[PDB]
Amino acid sequence: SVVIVGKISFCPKDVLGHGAEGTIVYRGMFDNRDVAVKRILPDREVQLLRESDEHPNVIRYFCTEKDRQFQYIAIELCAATLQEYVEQEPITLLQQTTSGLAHLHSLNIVHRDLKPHNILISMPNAHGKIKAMISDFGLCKKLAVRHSFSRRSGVPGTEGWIAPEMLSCKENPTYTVDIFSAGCVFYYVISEGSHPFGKSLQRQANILLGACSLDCLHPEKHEDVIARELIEKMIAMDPQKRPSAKHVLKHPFFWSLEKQLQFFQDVSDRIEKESLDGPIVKQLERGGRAVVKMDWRENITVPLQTDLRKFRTYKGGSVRDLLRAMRNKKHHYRELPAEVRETLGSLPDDFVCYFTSRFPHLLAHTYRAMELCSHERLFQPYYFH
Repeated sequence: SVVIVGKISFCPKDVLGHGAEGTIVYRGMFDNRDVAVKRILPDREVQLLRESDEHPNVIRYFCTEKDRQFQYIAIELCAATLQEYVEQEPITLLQQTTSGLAHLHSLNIVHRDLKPHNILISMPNAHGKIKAMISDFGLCKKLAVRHSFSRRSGVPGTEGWIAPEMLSCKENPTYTVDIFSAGCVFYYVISEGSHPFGKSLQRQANILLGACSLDCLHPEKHEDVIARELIEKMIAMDPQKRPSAKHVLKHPFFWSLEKQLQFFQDVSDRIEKESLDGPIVKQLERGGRAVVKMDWRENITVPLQTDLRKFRTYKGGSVRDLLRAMRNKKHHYRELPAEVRETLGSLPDDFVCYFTSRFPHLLAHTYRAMELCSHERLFQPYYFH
């Protein structure tokens, strides 16, 4: 069978999925191109889609057609959904989803339903590159010229992905409802299918109670510490403690190894020579010696330990002095003894991993302590203000 409405051609046997309120999406043709065809029952969600579709990570819109009962919306055809992708890069997909989410928020649009099933994996482009993309704007809302929106409409969203302030308080929900859903999506991808609040049955109840567990993030593993620090943020019960999508984009969770090492360099250069009694260095050392293991000279390889004795000025209980050791061995790296270059580098990638692996809380601790400088132009790459 074949249905032709205007320029839109689709075979009713081909169904990508079923929406809500009789919404069905088909695989179809528009202007001799493979497309998805969304048959709805009638405007808001279309114009919001049309408005935000210029972003690479937002689904592209082509045409709308109408017959007696239905409106037909031709949109970009994708390969799959993020949910079914979890069955065999993940961080790039999350970054792409967040960038698309940040584009919506910059237009004063709240998605209000976010999950793995809503996120789509694009078909490969001319270069064979694949990207995550936001779709299903049906529940979207554009805020008034108000930074919040009322609950008058209902409880939009899918069970277990809904932020707690939606189901319960004086404060109206705001863009951070999507940040909560995104945080659950972040863990869903990292955990390879597990959810912060666990089983679907009790999932939404545990959200209302604020009971969450991350069992896949090791406390002593660097990659997991950064992911936990970000993901514990954004799912926080208190919505005003959640970061904006732009804040999430700046987080070290997305940093390459060069950016991490450059952050450590700029921090070390920023705090030397500051006053050890001053706010900056006091903030950096406050939680120290737990991150440092309380002597970091004993926790490092001996070839570097015997190369650090050139200065008694290095104090094993100081985070600052640990960052100064890293700064110095990076700048002098090529001149170091081959044993010290091999036990450390190569630069930048294996060099920064030598430390972060031995000091898993170093990057996370330093990142939070250095927010006092977040306004300064030196740290603007690493923070959002």
